[PDB]
Amino acid sequence: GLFGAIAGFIEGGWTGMVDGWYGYHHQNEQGSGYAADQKSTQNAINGITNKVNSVIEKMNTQFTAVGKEFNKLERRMENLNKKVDDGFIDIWTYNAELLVLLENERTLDFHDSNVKNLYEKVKSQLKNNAKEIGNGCFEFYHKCNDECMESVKNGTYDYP
Amino acid sequence: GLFGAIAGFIEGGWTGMVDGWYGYHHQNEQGSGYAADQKSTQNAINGITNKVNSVIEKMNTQFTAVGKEFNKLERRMENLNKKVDDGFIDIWTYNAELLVLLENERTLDFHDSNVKNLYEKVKSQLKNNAKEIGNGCFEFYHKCNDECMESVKNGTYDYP
Amino acid sequence: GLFGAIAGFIEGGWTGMVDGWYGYHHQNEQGSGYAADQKSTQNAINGITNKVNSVIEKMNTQFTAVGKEFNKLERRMENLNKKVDDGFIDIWTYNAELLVLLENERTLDFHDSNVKNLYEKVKSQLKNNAKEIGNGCFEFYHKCNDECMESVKNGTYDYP
Amino acid sequence: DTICIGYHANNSTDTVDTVLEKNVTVTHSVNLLEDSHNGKLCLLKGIAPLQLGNCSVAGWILGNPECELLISKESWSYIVEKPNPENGTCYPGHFADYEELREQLSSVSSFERFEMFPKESSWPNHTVTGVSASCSHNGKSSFYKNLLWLTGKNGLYPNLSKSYANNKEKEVLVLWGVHHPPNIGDQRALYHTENAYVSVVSSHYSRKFTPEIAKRPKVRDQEGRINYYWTLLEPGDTIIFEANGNLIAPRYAFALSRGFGSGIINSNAPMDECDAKCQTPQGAINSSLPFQNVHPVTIGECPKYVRSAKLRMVTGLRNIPSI
Amino acid sequence: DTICIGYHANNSTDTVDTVLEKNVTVTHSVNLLEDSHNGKLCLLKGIAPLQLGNCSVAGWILGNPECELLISKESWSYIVEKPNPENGTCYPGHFADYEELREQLSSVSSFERFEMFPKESSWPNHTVTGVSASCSHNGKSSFYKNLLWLTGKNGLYPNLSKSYANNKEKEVLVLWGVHHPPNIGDQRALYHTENAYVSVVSSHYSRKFTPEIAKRPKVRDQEGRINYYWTLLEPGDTIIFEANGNLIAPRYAFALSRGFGSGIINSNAPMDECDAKCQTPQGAINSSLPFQNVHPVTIGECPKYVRSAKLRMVTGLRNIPSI
Amino acid sequence: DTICIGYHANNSTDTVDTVLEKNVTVTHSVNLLEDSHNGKLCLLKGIAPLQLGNCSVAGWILGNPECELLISKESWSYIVEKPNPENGTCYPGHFADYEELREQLSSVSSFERFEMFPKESSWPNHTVTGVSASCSHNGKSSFYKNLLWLTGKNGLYPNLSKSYANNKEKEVLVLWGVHHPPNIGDQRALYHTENAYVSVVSSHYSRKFTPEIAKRPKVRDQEGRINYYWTLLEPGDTIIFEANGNLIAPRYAFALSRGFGSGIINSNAPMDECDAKCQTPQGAINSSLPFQNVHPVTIGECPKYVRSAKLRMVTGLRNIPSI
Repeated sequence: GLFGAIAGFIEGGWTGMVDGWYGYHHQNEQGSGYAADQKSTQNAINGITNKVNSVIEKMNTQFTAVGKEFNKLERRMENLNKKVDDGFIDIWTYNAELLVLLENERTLDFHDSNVKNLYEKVKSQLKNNAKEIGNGCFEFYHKCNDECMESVKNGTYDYP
Repeated sequence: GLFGAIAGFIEGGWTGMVDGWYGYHHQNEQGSGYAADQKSTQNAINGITNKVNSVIEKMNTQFTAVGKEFNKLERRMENLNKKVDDGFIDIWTYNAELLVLLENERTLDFHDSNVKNLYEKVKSQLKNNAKEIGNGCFEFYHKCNDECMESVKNGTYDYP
Repeated sequence: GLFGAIAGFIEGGWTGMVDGWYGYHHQNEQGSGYAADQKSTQNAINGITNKVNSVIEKMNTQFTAVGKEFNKLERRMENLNKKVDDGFIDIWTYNAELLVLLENERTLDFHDSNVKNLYEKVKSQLKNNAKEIGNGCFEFYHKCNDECMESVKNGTYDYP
Repeated sequence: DTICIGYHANNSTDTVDTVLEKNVTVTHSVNLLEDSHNGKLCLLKGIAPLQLGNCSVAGWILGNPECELLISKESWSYIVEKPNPENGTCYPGHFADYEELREQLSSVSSFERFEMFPKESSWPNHTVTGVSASCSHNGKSSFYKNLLWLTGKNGLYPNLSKSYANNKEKEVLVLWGVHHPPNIGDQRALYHTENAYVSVVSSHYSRKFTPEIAKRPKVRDQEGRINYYWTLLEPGDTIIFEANGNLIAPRYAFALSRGFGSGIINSNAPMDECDAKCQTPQGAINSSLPFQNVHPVTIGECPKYVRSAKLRMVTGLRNIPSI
Repeated sequence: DTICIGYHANNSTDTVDTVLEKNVTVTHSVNLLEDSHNGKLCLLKGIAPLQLGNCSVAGWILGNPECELLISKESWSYIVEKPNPENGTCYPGHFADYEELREQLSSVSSFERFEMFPKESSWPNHTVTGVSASCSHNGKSSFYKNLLWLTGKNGLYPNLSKSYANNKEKEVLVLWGVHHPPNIGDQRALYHTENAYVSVVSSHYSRKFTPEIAKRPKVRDQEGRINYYWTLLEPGDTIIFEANGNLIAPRYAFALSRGFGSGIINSNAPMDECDAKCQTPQGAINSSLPFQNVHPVTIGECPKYVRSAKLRMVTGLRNIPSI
Repeated sequence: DTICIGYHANNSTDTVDTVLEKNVTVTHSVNLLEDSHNGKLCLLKGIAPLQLGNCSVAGWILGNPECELLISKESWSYIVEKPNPENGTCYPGHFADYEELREQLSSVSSFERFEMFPKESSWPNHTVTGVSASCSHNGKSSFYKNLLWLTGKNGLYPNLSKSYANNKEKEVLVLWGVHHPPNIGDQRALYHTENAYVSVVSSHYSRKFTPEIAKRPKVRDQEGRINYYWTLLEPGDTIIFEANGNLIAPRYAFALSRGFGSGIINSNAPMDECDAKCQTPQGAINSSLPFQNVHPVTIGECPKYVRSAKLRMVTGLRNIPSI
């Protein structure tokens, strides 16, 4: 992406999440899979829905009809009316297609970075306590039990 | 944000310095303050004025007549005028709306990387003769004073 | 500017480069031959060419006649027409004027990413085969020739 | 003891286009463009619309006796019609400013049929009796439901005037015709006094209109023809009539109240009780999505028209499965 | 015993909106959105607006001595008016292309007036006095300033015509009015004619507007009316008259060059010698911030009216200060 | 032993601006606004324009002495006219509502010239030549060719009635003019009687013309005015003409078929064979780029004009050799 993690650092696309796509987590060894923080995924109810809502309900219009009707001695005004219409069609079509082209790159990237930090979170503690594997995989030498994936997700870990 | 920096790993800001926008705190022997910055500030501010101002200084205009005053006979043209006014009003409202909120995402992520530059400006030369933790503050084995704690600003140091 | 690399970390680019925008040289034995990673180069341009032609071709119209011809009684709806033409002129001026600056800044910060990914892509593979001196340069304690660069040039390595 | 972390990849085979690349398979896409018209006519702005049938305007305000349909009508936000009218105007004639009033009959709070000048003894010194074969409602002949035929009486056509004061507080729809006779003899057969003037005056401006003695072409029985004119009477005024011949007055006036101009919809689709916020000459629309592609011409507070294929916006991440 | 890196936190509490997260504190933010205006009427770019009074554009150029105020001035960017205005149509009726002249009396460069056809030394054998209680000036009932009334002379109305020849090197606007009395006795005893004609001549322009009589309503004092009309003449053009009577002749005609056509504001705000680039029907506005919100109707080269609640742009970053 | 990664850096000088950074030095760029027109002007969507040159739209339709050049070209997409040549209204007079007719003739599909009413032997008991006017070509002074002048013949001038059926399936425009003499004894010198009786009537269109007569400004030895008028005949609709005099009757007519509009172009630029997607007075345009720098007026599929300067994008990199 714009910062290159989704198909840039992590070249995958796993079956996790389902809603809430950003919330931290680390992995440790409890088993497999990832989870949200329930806040960074309210940033999904903000980030996304109010990106949408802003692009949706911010648009308000007035009461009108482009319909006019003109006789035979009015081909000057008809040209003018239907010129105004053509204008605004063009203007909106371009601007809409643009936003749908622009913001979607941005939001296909928006996922790229906030899910990336999950990696930078563990590196900030685990560093070399876990050997590197290119899949987005760490491999820590020491042995923890099924109660470690609810530990550094919080932020606290023992021996960095 | 999009980087574990602003809001993220660096948590809160400082009621500190008057001048600059970024910077560094220390404790070694004498000082315990915040040395501003110019290269990151005088270029991030430099760009912002170029930015903001370009949203302000570009769209021009010539002498335009907005009012017409139609009559109960020429009512068909009243809706032509009306239809035009809030044609542009719709666009101008919706655009200047969307560009702001979309450009508030730049200015915020602008700092979010700009600060991350400085946290990664500390790692990129001196490596691990300092303990690497999350907060954005690293300790130093050989303790360096106001002369060479000032030599952090530009990045002049002895060895890795 | 942003991601550290282009016009920040790597001071200047290479005029020796021919086969692409990004890639590797080689401070090796044998000889010299300016190389580029054809994939990321042929990838960026695809985005670029989509970007270029997406700006262009998404724009369309329909037969618009813009001459109006009004006489000395039609003076009101003569400059009502002015409100039409000028509106549309000012609209397209502003809209396009911001479309460039914005997506031109997006261009480079997308490049600054494309070089950066490549940096951390190399800094991922070899792990601690090499030391880090700021330019994209990787000084190693390992001895290396061709086939070793060629391994790094296509995402492969014997041991990290 | 591994750490492998990633991102979603659900069932959706859905796609999206972006600036830097196209055909991007997504996880959960949302449409930003309403493409959906219910192919049905609706109520708009809380209030029902009008009815006409085959009839188009002229078969209402003038009351052409071909659509018995229209007897009692309350209030409409906008007007429906049919692009098929075979019977809308009885006696051939030109309708002065027949689009301008079509702009003023669009949004109206109230309307009432009332005998402006009571058919009973409003016109002595004048013979009614006037009907035409151009508009006969099954069998024996007729004329309009909203006007008269002030034909010349016995062996005279005397000088006269008749007024209507600004009665019903708010506005009233004041029309009036002008009779253009076929033969020089057919002129004298009815309206007597030859080359005689016709004028109709309100507070200011008296429109001067002249009878052209016309032996003009044939289309639809008795082709002397007649000229229809109209206006709108406010409060603070009056209307006056005068004739030495060649004049049609109305028999019905129309009390109204309006300020905002809507428009006309020419649609054949059947009519329903829906309360939709956007109405097009294609169908009704869900006015949520900010841009619409249903039809260019739009009546009601509507999304903005676009020539786009679609506007499929992204809510989620990139979909790269293979478990 | 450490060295950190951090950012700025301020004494400022300012909420902004982003496409991602709305309403959060920031160290710097610029208001972009314009919700502020002057509240007083100003002069647009070097030149002033027309300080009118209580008459009208109609009252200004028809020349009712009830605004004998307006005569001297030369140039203005835009006219002023109130909703209050009493005096415009002095003797009741309509003004020709009213609101079109409002689009050609807006943009004003230079004014110089000349008594085209004087009361004294222009029309002999025709009475040059004209008085109506509809057109009064504090006890006296004297007519307009820039138009004069003709009736018959000594029981007669001799033949006449006036052929002016423009040479002022720049264009001239001309003003007149036609007569419509109610009573036949009022018509006959005044202009002493039965079928009188009016000829108005130009190289392109000509209308044979005829008087016609009936029972026109009451706007206090006058049951009758006088209707005003106009046309334009560039250097080397000729306005010719040929009348029989029933006519308020062109008297004082306004000379003006001009090119474009600006606007006319009507409000209440007091005139101030404030140099402002743009004006609303409530006050004056900037040109710095590209978009504003006070009124949709504006004059000049302006920040564009928007419906926005908050366009507060951020120039800073997030806030967590104290200690 | 090291391995370093870097970017491209050519010999560009060609700069671009960005939001946060202006005058940024760039490698690879593309100009998205189009500033350059080919100086010439040719055909539009394949369909060739209407060449005239020194001639105008007046005499091309009316039949001006100079306008002999144009006889048999098939159609046009828009009209080619020069701004200056002054050759417009030959014998002085106001052409009708004509700027409208410029518009409806600006895009016309089927166009074949035919003779409406032959000037010779098609009118019983009537008049021929009458040619006199200051309208000349090649030494001698000639009357129009598409119009026919009917003066007086020997003793009388009879009143008449005549028409033209629309049996075509394409629409027909008819021009007719009316002469307004300066000299008051000029009418009886040709047309006889004291008054008008010029009447035109279609199955809708109705107007009664009068020669309002007075002395007029003198041009090339012809003072008065001729007012040329026009109507487009929809099928079935037949225009009727009644004259006691002064009607200059139709001689040639045009059968068209047109719904959509177009325009004229007022530049002196040369004619040369090619295609184009659009058109400016300055030159011809190509719909290629999203916007165009040149001229605010255009015809066809233009890019949307902008008054801006710089509109080029960046495909390349922010570049330094570091050499």
